[PDB]
Amino acid sequence: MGHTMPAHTPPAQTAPAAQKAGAQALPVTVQGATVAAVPPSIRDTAAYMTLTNKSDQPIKLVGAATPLATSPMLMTTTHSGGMAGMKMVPWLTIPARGTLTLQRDGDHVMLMGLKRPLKVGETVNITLKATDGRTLNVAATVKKNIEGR
Ligand SMILES: [Cu+]
Repeated sequence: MGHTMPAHTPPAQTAPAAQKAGAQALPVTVQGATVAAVPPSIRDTAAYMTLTNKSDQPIKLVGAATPLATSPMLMTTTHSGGMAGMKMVPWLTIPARGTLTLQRDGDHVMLMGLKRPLKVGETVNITLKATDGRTLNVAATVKKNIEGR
């Protein structure tokens, strides 16, 4: 039509790269979970991962169910993650900007009470459950990673 494309006009950027840009929303855990094959600290263990928020909404993740650990307990001791308490919290709400790093003693999930023997290099499914109404299946890679450190 003049400049009615097609096309957009658009592209001085600003269709971007859309595609996807405009975002829609990216469900705020574009992460490949890893779980530590038995630490030198009894069967109990944790996930080693990072929640990567790309939506900026107050999401509340409160599940980490898996044929791995019996007692999946949420924990939070990083002053930018959930909280400052390495304790069995409710869960961790990510008040937008959930760019927190789940590490053994710096906010995490304690996948406590290991059921069955694990191989460093295996992979077991995890089903997370945010009470925003998510029930998301993810592949969790079973390897200790920088442990006995
Ligand atoms: Cu912990």
